[PDB]
Amino acid sequence: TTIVSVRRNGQVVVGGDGQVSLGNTVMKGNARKVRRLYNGKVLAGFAGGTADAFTLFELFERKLEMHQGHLLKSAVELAKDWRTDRALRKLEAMLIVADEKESLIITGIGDVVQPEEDQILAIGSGGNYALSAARALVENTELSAHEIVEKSLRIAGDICVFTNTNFTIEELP
Amino acid sequence: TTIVSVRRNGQVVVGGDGQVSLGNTVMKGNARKVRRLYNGKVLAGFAGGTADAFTLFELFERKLEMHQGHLLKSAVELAKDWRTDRALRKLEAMLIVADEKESLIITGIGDVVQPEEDQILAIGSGGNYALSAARALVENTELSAHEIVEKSLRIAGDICVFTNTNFTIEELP
Amino acid sequence: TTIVSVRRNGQVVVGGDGQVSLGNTVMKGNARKVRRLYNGKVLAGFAGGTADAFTLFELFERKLEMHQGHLLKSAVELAKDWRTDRALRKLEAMLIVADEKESLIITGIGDVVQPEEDQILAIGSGGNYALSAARALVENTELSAHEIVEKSLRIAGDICVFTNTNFTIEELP
Amino acid sequence: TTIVSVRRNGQVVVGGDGQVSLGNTVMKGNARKVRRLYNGKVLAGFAGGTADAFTLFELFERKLEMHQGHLLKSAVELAKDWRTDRALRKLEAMLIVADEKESLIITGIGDVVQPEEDQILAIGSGGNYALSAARALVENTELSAHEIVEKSLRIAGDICVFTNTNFTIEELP
Amino acid sequence: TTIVSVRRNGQVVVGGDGQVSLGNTVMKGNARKVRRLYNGKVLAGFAGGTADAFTLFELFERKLEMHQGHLLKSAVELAKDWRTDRALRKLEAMLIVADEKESLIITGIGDVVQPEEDQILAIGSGGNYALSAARALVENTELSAHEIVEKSLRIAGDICVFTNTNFTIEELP
Amino acid sequence: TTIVSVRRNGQVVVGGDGQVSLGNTVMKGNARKVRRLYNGKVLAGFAGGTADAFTLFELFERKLEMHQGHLLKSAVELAKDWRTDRALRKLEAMLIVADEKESLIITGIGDVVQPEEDQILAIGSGGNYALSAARALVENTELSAHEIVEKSLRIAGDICVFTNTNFTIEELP
Amino acid sequence: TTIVSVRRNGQVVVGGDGQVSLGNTVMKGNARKVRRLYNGKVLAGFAGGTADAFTLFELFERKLEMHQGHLLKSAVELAKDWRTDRALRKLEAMLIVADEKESLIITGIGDVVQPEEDQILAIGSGGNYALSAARALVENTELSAHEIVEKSLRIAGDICVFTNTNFTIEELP
Amino acid sequence: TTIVSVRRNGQVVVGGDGQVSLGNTVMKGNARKVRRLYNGKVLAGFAGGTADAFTLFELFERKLEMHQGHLLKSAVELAKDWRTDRALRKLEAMLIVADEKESLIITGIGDVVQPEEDQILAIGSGGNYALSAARALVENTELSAHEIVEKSLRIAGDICVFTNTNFTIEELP
Amino acid sequence: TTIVSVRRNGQVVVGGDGQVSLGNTVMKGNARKVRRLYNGKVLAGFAGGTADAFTLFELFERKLEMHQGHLLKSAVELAKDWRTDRALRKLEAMLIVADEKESLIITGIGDVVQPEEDQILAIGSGGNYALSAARALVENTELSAHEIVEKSLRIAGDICVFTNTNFTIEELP
Amino acid sequence: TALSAADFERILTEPHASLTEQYKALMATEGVNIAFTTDAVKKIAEAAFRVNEKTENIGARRLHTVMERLMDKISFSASDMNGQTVNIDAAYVADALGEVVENEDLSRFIL
Repeated sequence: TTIVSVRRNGQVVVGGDGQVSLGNTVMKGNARKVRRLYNGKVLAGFAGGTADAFTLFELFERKLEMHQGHLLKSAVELAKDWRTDRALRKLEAMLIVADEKESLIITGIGDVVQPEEDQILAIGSGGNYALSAARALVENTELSAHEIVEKSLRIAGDICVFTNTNFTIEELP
Repeated sequence: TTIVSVRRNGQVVVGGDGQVSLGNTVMKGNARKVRRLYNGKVLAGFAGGTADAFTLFELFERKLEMHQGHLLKSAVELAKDWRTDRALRKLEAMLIVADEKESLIITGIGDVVQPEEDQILAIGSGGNYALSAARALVENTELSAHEIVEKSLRIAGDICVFTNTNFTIEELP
Repeated sequence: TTIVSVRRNGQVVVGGDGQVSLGNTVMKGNARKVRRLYNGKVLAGFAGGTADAFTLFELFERKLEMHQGHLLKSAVELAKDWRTDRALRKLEAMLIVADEKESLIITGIGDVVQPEEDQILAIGSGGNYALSAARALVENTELSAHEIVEKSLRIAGDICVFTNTNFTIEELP
Repeated sequence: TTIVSVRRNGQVVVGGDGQVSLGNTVMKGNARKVRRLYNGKVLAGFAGGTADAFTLFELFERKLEMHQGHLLKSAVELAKDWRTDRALRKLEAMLIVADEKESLIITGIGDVVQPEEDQILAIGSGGNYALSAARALVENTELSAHEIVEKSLRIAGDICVFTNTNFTIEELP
Repeated sequence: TTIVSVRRNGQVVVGGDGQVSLGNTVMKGNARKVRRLYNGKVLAGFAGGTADAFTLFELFERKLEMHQGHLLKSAVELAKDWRTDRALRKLEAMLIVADEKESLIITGIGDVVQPEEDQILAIGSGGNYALSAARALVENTELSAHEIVEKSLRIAGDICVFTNTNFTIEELP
Repeated sequence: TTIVSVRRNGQVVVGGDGQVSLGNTVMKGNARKVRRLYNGKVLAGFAGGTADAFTLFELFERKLEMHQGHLLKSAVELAKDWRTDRALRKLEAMLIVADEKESLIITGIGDVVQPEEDQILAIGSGGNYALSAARALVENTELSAHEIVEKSLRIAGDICVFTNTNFTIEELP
Repeated sequence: TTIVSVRRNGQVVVGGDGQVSLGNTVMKGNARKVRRLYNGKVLAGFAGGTADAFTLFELFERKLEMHQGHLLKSAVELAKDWRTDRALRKLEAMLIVADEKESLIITGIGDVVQPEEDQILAIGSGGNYALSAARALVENTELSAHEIVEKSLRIAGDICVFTNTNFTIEELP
Repeated sequence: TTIVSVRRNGQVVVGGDGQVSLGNTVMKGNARKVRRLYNGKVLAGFAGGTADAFTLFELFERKLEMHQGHLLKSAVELAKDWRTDRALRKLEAMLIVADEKESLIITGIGDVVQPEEDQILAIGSGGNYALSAARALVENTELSAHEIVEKSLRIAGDICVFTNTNFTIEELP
Repeated sequence: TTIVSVRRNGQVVVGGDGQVSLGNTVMKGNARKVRRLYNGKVLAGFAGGTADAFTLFELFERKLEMHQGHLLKSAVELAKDWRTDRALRKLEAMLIVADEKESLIITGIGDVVQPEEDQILAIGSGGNYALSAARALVENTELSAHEIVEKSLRIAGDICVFTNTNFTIEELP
Repeated sequence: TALSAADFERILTEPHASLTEQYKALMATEGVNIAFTTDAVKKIAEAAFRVNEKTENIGARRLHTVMERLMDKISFSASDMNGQTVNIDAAYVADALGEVVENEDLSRFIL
């Protein structure tokens, strides 16, 4: 997939295309890759092959609706469930989560990562392509975080063969 | 195998050939790949090597005859049995299930996928060949969902070396 | 790529997408994979690796030039420069060539192949997809050659992650 | 492919299917894998890769031309162009050749092989299948050469995923 | 190995050679591969490397002498012991079982397969060779199911390098 | 490496980093991967293995010398020395060449490629990063060619572990 | 990463760069690789891919705030948790820990290593490069342990492609 | 190793060399490979790399001194401990056991094999060499089972590079 | 490592170098590879990668300080902890243990080996080199077991790239 | 057998101490009379059935949870409305509970 998240002017956007790839064929091309969590309080975009990509999503929910939607705490509470003696399996996927306050990237291996100063996050095969266009724009244009996510996603769909121009974008507030 | 499902005019058809392949040899060529579930309320076609292909079938039954035949719910209840802490093994197979209401594709890895706007589903080695002929027909002909499944299956038996022209088709109502 | 050719009603059409893909990224999207040879009286579409595809094409051209454009003889003459003692050099590329009278598929290890009765030919990773879609339309509609080509090409670009939708179609009055 | 030959009652028959398979897909189904050489006085059936199969055949022909069509001598002469200092180039293809007097099986690395007592020869992925079925019929019925060929071929097309049922049989008065 | 079973005229025969292979060497060449079960009510032939091949045999016995020798039910009761949540290991072997009523083939992976219309079953490396000679005979001769198994086994020992002409045949009634 | 080229406002710029990396270590950081050819009227930047990159470059130069510096003809002439009977020898390197009139990308197996409409070209491990960044800037700002090159180069040196930030940029008045 | 620790004149310094690498791309470049433990009593630098690298860090903390910050004892208490009958998983990472008293290197495989006479420690891909510059300096200059760690880290960022010049250094007291 | 056992004239001998091989080096060359069991009632020779080779030995003892030294029963009781639901690990080794009554070969995979009519058994890399000389002798000489084992072992030490002429032989009564 | 042990004139020496190798680099070069056990009653030298090498050491201690320092019994009590139903993991290492009475070599796979007549033991990559020099000396010189171990260790440090001339030797009494 | 729409209509009155009677009496003690018209019994049986075929089929016990939502408005302020005959008909039952469509299953965990 390509999942990217930009944050500019009290705006937090999170977009992603909609191509479910199986081998080098395309099985579904509309798929919603960015979903809403905690009654609409947090944004989550996933990447990494359905199954794991999903069970990682669920596990972060059972942690938000058990910590009052405190993103950062929910994140770490989840991460710690991997860094123990008795591991929590291992997930072939990663998430980009963000609410009005913070934005993160959580891997099903048990680690939480905070963005770099510019506050831009991308994941998936088309990842860095979007992240390159994003930084390009954020640092040289006035465009809103939505316009940028929109623009960056397309740039990435035209280079990644596992990313299409059929995307779903969500923003906060 | 080649398993395809078309839905046109309150019609839901699900077909599949009948070739059990072992290596590059053919062991059985009549095999019924599309079976009926819940007293004839739902259609299920499988693909993915006997054993797992079957145990996936059974597991979806024990979920239907425990949820009043609610396809979607039965599907998700089954998927969730993989997305937990203690996994449910992992099956090398997938199913195409459909009743009068909805139609789905469930993988033994723990994911449920809904068709794309045209409501066409195919799985197995000969999968995309049938899906290509199906979309071709649905979008350019008046043929019934049965005629199409019938036609699409043959087109795929003549291209896939693991699919024959000996198929079994089931429809609802 | 995906190159397909349908011949119906004294019409011969050869169409193909335009996606040059390096690895899993996309370098060019407007590539012309179908071109006219011997004073526009013969069509050629090529799949396989770029360079070889080209040399394989440039080779058939020189042959065409030396034989008054006899498609069939030129094909054989060229095949015969591989089927001998002193090899020519295996080329990883196939061509689909056609003129008013014949449709042929030539490969880079020398061997010319004629279509089956239906007179439909397709090559490339997304070949069989176009081939399936094409056989379906030719057998169940009165659509012109051109339309069937155009239609199948898309049906395939939608399944192959290496085939896009920017087509280049050529027909032979 | 599957190519088999039975010789019984002053009759020599060589038959084979017509499935050209590229990978696990099927490109052509009406292929003629058995042809007549030297003024129709000798039968040739070929298995292996297409191109090589053809060059190995075209080579045996030139030999037959230079040796008044002596099947046995031509085979040896040809084999001797591999069994020397200056290699000819290993071909991945075998031929089953036969004329009024002899039945032989020639390979692409040069080595002629004679049948065992029963005078039955078979080559191709579905070779042994045809071979088994043929040995059974020759040893337990009065069926003509032609019938046994026809029968075995099918028994084999039914087991080999690379052999179809479209046969091309040639007998020698 | 080569294990074959023919059924003609209320006759159920089950033969198999006696070569225990280790690497490309022969360790024992008399081995009984077809045994009797349930006081002589059912025939069982195995293939697949001693150990597993045996524990599969035993597991089908503990199921017969616990279901009144009901072949089909015993089979499925056994198969279901693999298709559950908690698997039953996995066996590298398969069995051909048959009584006066039915005949089957059970794999230690958890699947039961019924013959095709002709009622002929073969397993093991020499499998298809026997199956080819069997079908050849059954469909073209009057020979008894015993004579056929006998004949088919030899045809297969002369082609498979892991099969000898030292076999043990059992029949019912 | 990362080599990118933007053409905008009668200006053509070719720029690239300077990191020669041997394995996962770094040998030189101030390498000049872009140089001037044919009396400084044409720019050339090269990615791929060092030596090959150089021979590929020195080759195009000889060609440029023999054809009055016609960028387009020289490229083709050079390509044609691979696209023939007597191979030239596959070179693991690509060049981006540009003069007042054209921008082109030439590879070591012979094949000249033109840019897409936007007139942007990039090669090297860090290619697509520069490419994404560049497309973004060209489509959303009035930045000069030079600036966009400089800008994208960095955005890519920041993502690619093989591209550093020591640039060498050349523009064509 | 590149993590190095020098000890000179009652000084204990521990530096490390800040590059989180994913494949051959750079995901985060500011990351703090050297953290403080036990209220600021001990220094810890890690290397070995986030997850494990972290859980190794935590496990050494739960052992310090359970042994009064006795480095050596905490170390061994941790190591012994791997050298038992029931292992403690296995971590793909290693730590350099040091307080006013001692300095160590603990691997998530269960072993503790003491420096060599010069009291210099380095770990990570950029390891030996820093360790080489460090020894070079310590043995031939008067520079403070901080200046040395600072200087040695840069030398290693300019050779390792997985190490940058963006580091974080901590010292005691 | 090379372990061979011959039985002639109420005599049961069991020999084996004494070379413990590690890689392609020899670690110990006197090792006793044939031991005595049940107060001297049964002979046991092992092969298959120390550890497993040994634990297989002990397990057959705890079964003899729990079944009154009934070889055959002790064998099967042991074999059955592998053919159950809950396996008994898996041993990389095999034993040749023999008392005045019977002689066997038991593998740590769970199978028991009886000799062929001549009553000769061999195991280990040098296995078949000894078995070849043994059969040679038994069938063409009058030599005692001891003389033969002795002679056969040497023939095998001179061909196997993992077998020496330093052997230990045991016989019954 | 290179660990060697010679025994001459009521003398038991056990030497080993001190090079801890990581990949093809040297991490620590003073390491004590020969340690003392049971208040100084037994000598132990290990080889096989820290971790396992160590836990194998500890497990032999918990067995000596539980059997009154009876080397041979402690050895076998430890070996038997691997040869059971429920294994004791598996260690990638081996030990050379010796007291005034006996000397042994214990592997973490579960086996105990006694020296050959000359009473010389060596283990590790540099093993056989020392063992070669040792036997050379013992059999042709009067040198003490200490002088020999000393000499043999150096001979092996100059041939093994994982062995140095920085060793630690221990002797009894 | 399972209980249909019609079967839920009868179980609501015919049985001794049926829910129609139990509430007629438990609300008569408050001094209030209540009429359960027939066109309103259908909309309670074929409204408790609609819920058993879109959730767990708890059976007849579904009627109790439905009634308790219907006799929710009355049960509270029944004392403060002494001596009144309230007509519970199709119009009342309809706008007494509301509507009950399936959860959200899909859009939540399915791609």
